Amino acid sequence: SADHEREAQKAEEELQKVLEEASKKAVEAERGAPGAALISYPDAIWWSVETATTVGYGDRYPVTEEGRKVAEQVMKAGIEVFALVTAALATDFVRREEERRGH
Amino acid sequence: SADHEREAQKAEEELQKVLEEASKKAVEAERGAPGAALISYPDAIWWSVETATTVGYGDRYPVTEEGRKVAEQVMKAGIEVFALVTAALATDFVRREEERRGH
Amino acid sequence: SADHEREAQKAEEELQKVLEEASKKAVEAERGAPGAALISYPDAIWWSVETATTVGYGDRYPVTEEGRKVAEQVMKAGIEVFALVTAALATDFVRREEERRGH
Amino acid sequence: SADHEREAQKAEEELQKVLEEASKKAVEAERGAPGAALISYPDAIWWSVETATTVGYGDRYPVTEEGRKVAEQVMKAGIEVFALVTAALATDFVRREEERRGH
Repeated sequence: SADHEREAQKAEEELQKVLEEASKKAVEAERGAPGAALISYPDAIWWSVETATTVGYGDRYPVTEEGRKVAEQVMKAGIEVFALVTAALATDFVRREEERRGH
Repeated sequence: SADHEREAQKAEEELQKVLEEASKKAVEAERGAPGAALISYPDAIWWSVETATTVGYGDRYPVTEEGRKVAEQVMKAGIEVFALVTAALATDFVRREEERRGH
Repeated sequence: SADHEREAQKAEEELQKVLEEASKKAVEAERGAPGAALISYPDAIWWSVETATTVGYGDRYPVTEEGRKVAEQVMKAGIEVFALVTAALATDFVRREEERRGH
Repeated sequence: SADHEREAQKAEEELQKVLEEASKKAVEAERGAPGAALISYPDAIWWSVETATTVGYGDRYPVTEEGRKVAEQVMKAGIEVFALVTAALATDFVRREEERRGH
């Protein structure tokens, strides 16, 4: 991997760490909410997966008394990580010059 | 500290302003709309937060009488904000050149 | 104004064109297909809005007969338009170079 | 014919291949899971198509035994290919230099 590519890879790993925290706060961010739906720790992790990828299909979601920000904060983490990889995108075309002479 | 970083932070503040304004109109927009499902100022901001992210997740959703344009404005506002910050991400790759010099 | 702003602005108008065509085909694509729930002409236009800017909260759900491609194509068109302006977004930081010299 | 378009266009081709392979897994993955909703085979690709566009819309949703990773894999696959196109797009502002000269 390239220097810039390594940075993007590092950012991806950071997102995974957040999911672990999301899976937890998710259990508590429901146990005691009006109309709750996200219960159980084994299933709470799965919900965490479908959200950090900026894809809120639905399935399960936090209420209000459970700091709705629980999901918002987790999702935002993904935006920054997937947004940083840009440093590796703006260089995607730049290589065209190297490809010209095969540098 | 830099000059593009501050501009990016300012854009984030603008998004929050819209959400606050969205909550006001959002509630009023619903008042009179069928199947609104969205009412009350205290929960108006809650639905507004997911709207800016365009994620929506699956909490609520406006109707047609509430001038759907109400969401379109908020959803579009969020997308533009998370895009302008590119001014600080488009320079991420450029830093590689500065590192080469070591100054 | 920058030649990128005017170019990006033009792209926005192109997105609206698809919605107009989508508002129609959507009625027919849904009017006559099984499991359809779109129908209605004044309601079809409203659906053809938030869908373009992704979101997925079109407030509806097309089946298969309605040539899902009806919505798929609409959503994709938004990505191209929203992704095209990316050019104007890049030149964002580039302006910093001029700030250094104050030119 | 702009090498950037060839690379970007090529990425889209790989996206279609994933949907075909993923579609067969989605239906199979959904089978055997509790509360399965995606039991369709011919329409399995249809759901996969919207999945690659990272939207979900609101047609169907994977369970937990369907190795949610199945749906998650398609979403990431779409982001990579589309995100890569950022190359030709990021190079959009660069062309300004040629336009500035007039040839």
